[PDB]
Amino acid sequence: MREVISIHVGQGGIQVGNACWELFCLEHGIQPDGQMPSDDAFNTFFSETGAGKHVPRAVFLDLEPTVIDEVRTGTYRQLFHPEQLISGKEDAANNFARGHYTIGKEIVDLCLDRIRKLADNCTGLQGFLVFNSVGGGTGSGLGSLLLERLSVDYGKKSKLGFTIYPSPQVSTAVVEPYNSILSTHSLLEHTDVAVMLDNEAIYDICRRNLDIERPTYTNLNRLIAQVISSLTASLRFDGALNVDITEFQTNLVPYPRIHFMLSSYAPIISAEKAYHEQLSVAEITNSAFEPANMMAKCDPRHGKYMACSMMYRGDVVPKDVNASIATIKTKRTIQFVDWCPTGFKVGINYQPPTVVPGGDLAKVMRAVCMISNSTAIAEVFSRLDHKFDLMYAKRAFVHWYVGEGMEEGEFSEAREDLAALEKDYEEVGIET
Amino acid sequence: MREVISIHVGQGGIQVGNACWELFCLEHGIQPDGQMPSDKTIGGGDDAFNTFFSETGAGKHVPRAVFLDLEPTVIDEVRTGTYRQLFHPEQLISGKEDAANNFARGHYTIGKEIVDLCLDRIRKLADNCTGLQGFLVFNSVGGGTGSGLGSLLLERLSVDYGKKSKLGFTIYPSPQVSTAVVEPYNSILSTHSLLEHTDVAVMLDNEAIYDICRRNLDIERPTYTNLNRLIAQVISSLTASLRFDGALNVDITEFQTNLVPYPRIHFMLSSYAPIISAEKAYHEQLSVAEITNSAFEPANMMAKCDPRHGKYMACSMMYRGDVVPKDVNASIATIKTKRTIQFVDWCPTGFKVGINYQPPTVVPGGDLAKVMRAVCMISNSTAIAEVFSRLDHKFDLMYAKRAFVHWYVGEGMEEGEFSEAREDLAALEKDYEEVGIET
Amino acid sequence: KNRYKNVQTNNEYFQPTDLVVGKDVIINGYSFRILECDEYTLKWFANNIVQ
Amino acid sequence: NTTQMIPTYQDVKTGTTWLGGPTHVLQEQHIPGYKGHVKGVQAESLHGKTFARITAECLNNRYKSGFIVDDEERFKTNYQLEYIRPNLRNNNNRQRDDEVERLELIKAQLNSQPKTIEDVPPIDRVPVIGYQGFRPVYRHPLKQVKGPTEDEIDFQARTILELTKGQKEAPKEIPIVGYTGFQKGIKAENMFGKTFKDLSNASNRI
Amino acid sequence: MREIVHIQGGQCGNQIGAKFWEVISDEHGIDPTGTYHGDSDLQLERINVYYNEATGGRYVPRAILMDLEPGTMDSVRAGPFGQLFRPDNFVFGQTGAGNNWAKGHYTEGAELIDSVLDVVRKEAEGCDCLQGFQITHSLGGGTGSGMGTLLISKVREEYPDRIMETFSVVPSPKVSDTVVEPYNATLSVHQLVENADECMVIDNEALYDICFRTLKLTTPTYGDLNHLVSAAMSGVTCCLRFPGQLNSDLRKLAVNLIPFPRLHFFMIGFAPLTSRGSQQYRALTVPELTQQMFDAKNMMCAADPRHGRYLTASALFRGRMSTKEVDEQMLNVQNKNSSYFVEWIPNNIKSSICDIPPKGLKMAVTFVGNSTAIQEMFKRVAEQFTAMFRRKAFLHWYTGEGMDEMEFTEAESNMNDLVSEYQQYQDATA
Amino acid sequence: RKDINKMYTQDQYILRFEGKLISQNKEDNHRKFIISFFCGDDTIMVYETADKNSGIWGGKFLERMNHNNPINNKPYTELDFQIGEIIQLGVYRFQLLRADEYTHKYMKSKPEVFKEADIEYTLNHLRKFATKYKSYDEFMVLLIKNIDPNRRGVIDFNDFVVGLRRLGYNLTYQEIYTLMRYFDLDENWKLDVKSLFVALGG
Ligand SMILES: Nc1nc2c(ncn2[C@@H]2O[C@H](COP(=O)(O)OP(=O)(O)OP(=O)(O)O)[C@@H](O)[C@H]2O)c(=O)[nH]1
Ligand SMILES: Nc1nc2c(ncn2[C@@H]2O[C@H](COP(=O)(O)OP(=O)(O)OP(=O)(O)O)[C@@H](O)[C@H]2O)c(=O)[nH]1
Ligand SMILES: Nc1nc2c(ncn2[C@@H]2O[C@H](COP(=O)(O)OP(=O)(O)O)[C@@H](O)[C@H]2O)c(=O)[nH]1
Ligand SMILES: [Mg+2]
Ligand SMILES: [Mg+2]
Repeated sequence: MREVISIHVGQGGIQVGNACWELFCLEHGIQPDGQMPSDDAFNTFFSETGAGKHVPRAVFLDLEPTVIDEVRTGTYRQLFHPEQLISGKEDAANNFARGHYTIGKEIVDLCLDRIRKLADNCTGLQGFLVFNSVGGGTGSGLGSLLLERLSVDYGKKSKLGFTIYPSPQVSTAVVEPYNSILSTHSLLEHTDVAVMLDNEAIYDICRRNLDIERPTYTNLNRLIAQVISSLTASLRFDGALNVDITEFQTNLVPYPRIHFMLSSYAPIISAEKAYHEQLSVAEITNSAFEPANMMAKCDPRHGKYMACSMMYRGDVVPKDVNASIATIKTKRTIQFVDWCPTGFKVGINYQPPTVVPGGDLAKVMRAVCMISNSTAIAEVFSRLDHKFDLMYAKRAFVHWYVGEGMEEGEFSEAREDLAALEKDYEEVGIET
Repeated sequence: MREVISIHVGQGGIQVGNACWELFCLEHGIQPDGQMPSDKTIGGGDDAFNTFFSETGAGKHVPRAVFLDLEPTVIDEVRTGTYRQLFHPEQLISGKEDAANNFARGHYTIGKEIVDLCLDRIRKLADNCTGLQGFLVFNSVGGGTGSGLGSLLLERLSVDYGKKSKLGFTIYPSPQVSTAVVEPYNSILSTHSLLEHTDVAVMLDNEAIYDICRRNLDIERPTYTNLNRLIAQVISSLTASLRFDGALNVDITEFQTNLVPYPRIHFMLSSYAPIISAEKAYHEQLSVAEITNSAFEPANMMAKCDPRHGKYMACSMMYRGDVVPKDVNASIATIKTKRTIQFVDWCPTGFKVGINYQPPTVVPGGDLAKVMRAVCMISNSTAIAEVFSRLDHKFDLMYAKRAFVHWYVGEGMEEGEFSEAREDLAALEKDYEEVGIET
Repeated sequence: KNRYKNVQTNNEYFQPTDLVVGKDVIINGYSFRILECDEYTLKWFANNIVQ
Repeated sequence: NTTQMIPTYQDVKTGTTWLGGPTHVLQEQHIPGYKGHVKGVQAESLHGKTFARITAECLNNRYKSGFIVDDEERFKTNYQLEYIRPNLRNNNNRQRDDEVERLELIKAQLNSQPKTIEDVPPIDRVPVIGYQGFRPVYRHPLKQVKGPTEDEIDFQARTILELTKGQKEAPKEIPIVGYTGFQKGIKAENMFGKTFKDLSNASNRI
Repeated sequence: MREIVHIQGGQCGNQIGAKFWEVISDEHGIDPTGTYHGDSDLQLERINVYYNEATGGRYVPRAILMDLEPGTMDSVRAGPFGQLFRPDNFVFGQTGAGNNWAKGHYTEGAELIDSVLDVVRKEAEGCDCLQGFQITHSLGGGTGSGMGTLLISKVREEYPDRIMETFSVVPSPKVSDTVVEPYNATLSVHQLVENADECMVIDNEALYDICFRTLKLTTPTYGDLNHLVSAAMSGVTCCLRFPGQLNSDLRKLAVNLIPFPRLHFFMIGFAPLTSRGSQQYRALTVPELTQQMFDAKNMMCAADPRHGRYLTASALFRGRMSTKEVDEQMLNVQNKNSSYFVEWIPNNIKSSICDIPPKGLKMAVTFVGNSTAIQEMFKRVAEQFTAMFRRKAFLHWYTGEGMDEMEFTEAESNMNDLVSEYQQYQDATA
Repeated sequence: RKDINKMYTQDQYILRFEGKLISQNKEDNHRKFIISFFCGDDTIMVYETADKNSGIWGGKFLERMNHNNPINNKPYTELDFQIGEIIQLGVYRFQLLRADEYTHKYMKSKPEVFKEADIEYTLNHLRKFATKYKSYDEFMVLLIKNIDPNRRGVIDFNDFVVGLRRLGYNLTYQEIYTLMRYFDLDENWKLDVKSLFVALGG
């Protein structure tokens, strides 16, 4: 009787939500039509129709019809509810003002209506997950507006945002710094937990570990899906040390302002060489803390650690976990902040990770995912602040936002908020 | 629960390590793909392969060695060969540009971008071991990339791990036979680098083993791989005490406690016996006394040095087979009685003796035969200064007119780097002559 | 302009009789099909090939 | 050649000679030191393969001669010539076949469920209720399915059972990871996202 | 990996490449249609060194054919294996230089070189990690001797760390088929010594004499000479394409074969060479190969190497051999002829082994020897150049396009100083 | 004197068996043991494996050493090492439960010393037993009715051996294993009495 509801806004959000949804259905044994192959646990993510098919607890929002059309013409035509796939007509065209004040204001109504219908059915609602690429106008604007509306409606209900920030130097658009800063300002005082999932780091991981030299978006979305499964496994499977989603905001955020943290996963390996080694829990947890394996392009060696919450799934043993944590604390290249004597939260789950046939991953009996909050994440804020400043000095591209209802001084207050956030980071980073 | 980590650098190092690892797999019964056979399905006993290998949980075993090179030919070649499935794929670290016999290129230009990955793999292999005994390093000293990478890796390891023992099996160029023309330079610089950084350094001169193959194995037309097989057998004899039962066990930690009187004096040379082919091996007794006499015979010395030109400092000698302490001591008594070999006055005793029950194993297609008795000796002595003196003369002849120096100057090294190495080698020769004098 | 071997006949040199309009020919790994030939060639056939 | 041919299995098992062996009864040698022409030493310049085996090779006439060589024995490398398995005492992997079998069975189970000939449920005749798109009016509304024909379903079937202990070989052989050679056309046709393991198979298969 | 491109200019370079790539295609089993037809896996293992890939599975040259007169390339395109070359890689002028170094180096070459530099820049960017550049040209022709050297200078200006090797066919005084050979040969070598990392010199009289005395053919042809040169210069780089006991790339040869930066002109040779009627009474052995190799006559330059002392030497044995006989024989020949080796460089020999011999052969040797005997070629070319220049004859032609006699004066000073400093090490004693 | 030719000729032949230990204490009746026989000089080694999460400090139990059977006062040979036999080393008695498939291949590939593993010998044994009964056909029908009381067509090893002992004639467990393994079509130790019947006669 415990449920979580998923919001999927923006093109990247939709095509990664597809990715996570094949994984969940395959892991619960759900056929693509949603009917059972004649075989409670799935209750977290699905809701019964009375006899037979199941409805996923997801809603997809977009203004550009092509991706929703692709989903509704794909193999999962009859899985999702046909009027929870909300599609608009005119794309925001990477314009944050368009997606925040002009068009999405008339679509958030039905988004909240569908949330109302999906939530009143639920009984022990745990919280909401939200997926949105930041480098997209409609994604950022709709995500911001939905977060503000859900804060004033729901309030204390937990919301977790998996944002994919643009890479420090590799970018697809040219005006993504503006909407990135605006969206960060918007969600800073509205979301509870925000995960860093930039693309350059996952690209490097795919190149190095899986031995893929020309990967595409599908593989990235698959790995993000595996991370989601790792996070939510304890919610629907028995384990020695299970945690709820609600056991995060009391463990990984020191202060209400600091709630942006970065993830990592292990092991990631190909079918060539998964079976040539033990996959020992000690070495996988060392690979987890290996700096180059971070899911975000940030260097942990340049900053202190506040907190680390780590999930293991498989046949791990508490003796082994304790012994590895002891070695980690012994190691000198990793240092924690002074006012945090112990910073480890651990969760254990019995069910092994599931492997997708025809995919890249091999089947391994042990896996671990870390969610870490550390001082080093200030560097992305600094670099995007420089990027925004270089633009806003000469007022480039400003008209494309001014003409659609944006006030001129709106950028200045977001800049001030980012500077205040950085100064808070500096203040908390010093020892007493 | 006792392990040792092997490192090979240079194509000579790769070719010798391949010969070592074929013999180790044959010794422990490892068929090339990794399983024991597929035809035996109990096993689960007498874990000794843990000395060199590591269990994957179900099936094959992984070698505890790392390969380093900058020219990819040998790495691709071995990755294509018969042991393709054995080695873990990212253990054979290969660069793009070779150092081209330049120590400067491999020590200051292109080795720094590969040393990070090398140390990463070293850590990833060290963490699994719990009672790891020490490190072995193999390198041809007459080559630029091998010398530079070996030197800088020794530099990093001596501070990363500190007190842990490291043994270097360097292949010094022959006194008069050479393959390249600029080997004196990088040999001197590598020697200077390793002098204060290796615990034990064993000489592996090629001309001596060429003569051995010509005389004993009756091979008039040998190759490098025969020498590699001989060196591999020597390695197996050295390491067998740590993975096979014996009446008197010796560890690698029992060498820097018995073999080197002074920290500066850590270069020694070895010999092995018997060396004979089955086509004439089984005609003779192969007694322990006679094999030990052959071992101390100067023409059988595995490095091109004359032991009759200098005093002896220490001798660590080891038997494998069915030897007995009576015959051991009876042979040692004859050795000490015989006049032509003289010890230094401050060492009335200088012999360390090791015993192992496992007889040597014979490789298919090899030259050596199977014998129930074998002896391998490692001696540190003052006669080794001759090669250093002649190499110094060669280097002085080269440096008198500043020839080839611009190649090292333009790769980022300071000009006077040769001077400090020359002073170090002169000081080493002075130290050797001072130790060799009587009280 | 140089003498070329013929794969079609025991790796021998080309001969004027080998050049046959209507039938394919191989010239140094190249496949040609002769469509029409000059009436001078017609004459030289009619006066020489007839045996 | 003598090294891998002689001490045969019959001779080593319940026989006079063991692995190394005084293999002199089996065939003739020249008992080291000997002054004379052995018909093959100064011409072919044999390597390693001690003098007994040198003389044995010449005497038993396995041999090779001439200034011309043709292709196959021309192109061998010393590494494989010397380190050629263990061979002769007691008589590699079965793999590549199990995963290729996994491959055809996946495609088999895929194309075995396209719901041929109006076997789909009453729903999905028409697209989803909210579809946008075009929906042309002068067209047959219900979708028509051709589907695979029973013969191609069987096409996969005898093959996948024949790969189970059948005549067709496990195809090709490949290197593992770091092989830097051409590997036959990964660049000409992109094959961008195809799992370098499977890239090797596909590119060598063509 | 560590691949290299081919740049050829001038008629001589074009016809060298025309036979060299036929040799390479035969060695790697490539048909004239670009489709692989080999027998072993190694024929594709280092195929990326000289070949790129195209759609349809075919192979394509990484060679640029570039010239100021298009007749030569129009003739070579029709040749066997000539359809491999990219039509785009061909670049040509429409005027011609008339064997004028000045015209080929200042007026037409300067304006033409933009496109060829662009395409070479494209090819260099295309390869994963470049090894260097090889050039083949003759110093007796004005367009080659000037424009190729200007291209070399520009290439060195952009890629200072890459290795440069050039095959210079200098005009010998005996076959002088043009009278302006001294001027353009000197103007070419002046620029060549300053920027070229390394050079091999080749002599037509040397090829003629070798063919007549060793191979004993009635009517030698430029095809046979090109085949000799192609085999000889493919031998040095074969060990880069095939495994061996001791791999030795061009960078290693450069490091181990020049004591000083300015002394990078070598004399080369190939073994074995035997006539058709005499090819069967010998058996190839290491002593036979080395004794035929170190003969003065077998060298591909008319310079007599026994008139001076070898500064250093390098030998690449190719074929299935092992090291004892090779190095013992090399030590033996070094000890036997100690008078012909300068003493302060003991063990002045490099030896390397490649495992794959030439097609149709068991053993082969590629030799590169840096000796002071090459000075006499510079002596004769300088005396001929001063005989030309003292009367200022044939000089108005050069001076009519912007350059003057100061360039000639500085060039002659440079080569005389080079000769003096090169012979200085001949008499040096330790 | 030491037999050197024996060392050289049969060094590689190593026999691996699995067994269970019959001896004094009740506590140690459960753990498993692996016996190794080196025929170079007829030497025996015993190893004790420790399954995970047991608490037994498993290790090397008896070393490579050579000793003889007490009653016959003769050293053990490869003939004595048959599966299902009881061998006493010193004071410790072992029952040979299982052998390696390599060991079975060696057994079957070397006849005229290992007669009990030879299938035609075992079948001839069982058939020449039938001289006691009056007629061959009634002997066979009594045989089938006694091994299969309910006529199922497939049985277990215990049922087969108890039926044969009910018959009373003496086959050792080695011949029983030989027949039982040979007549298992899908390698799960289920006898095909129909194949046994047709093999005997039809
Ligand atoms: N990691 C990841 N990033 C994506 C993916 N798809 C899009 N992005 C990022 O999203 C940015 C642009 O936003 P999109 O998601 O493509 O489109 P949008 O969010 O709907 O915004 P609009 O383009 O205005 O409709 C690009 O710069 C990409 O970096 C994806 O599948 N994975
Ligand atoms: N005994 C023996 N010596 C070898 C072997 N390979 C190389 N050497 C020695 O190594 C010296 C040259 O160095 P190499 O090992 O070939 O190459 P390197 O050490 O990696 O350095 P680079 O040449 O720059 O690549 C030669 O003089 C040989 O004496 C070998 O297989 N056996
Ligand atoms: N190796 C070789 N050299 C040639 C050939 N033809 C001409 N040469 C040499 O090239 C020189 C003349 O070069 P030239 O035609 O002026 O070159 P260009 O100025 O680039 O057209 C002569 O000295 C010849 O020795 C040939 O077929 N092979
Ligand atoms: Mg979009
Ligand atoms: Mg090398």
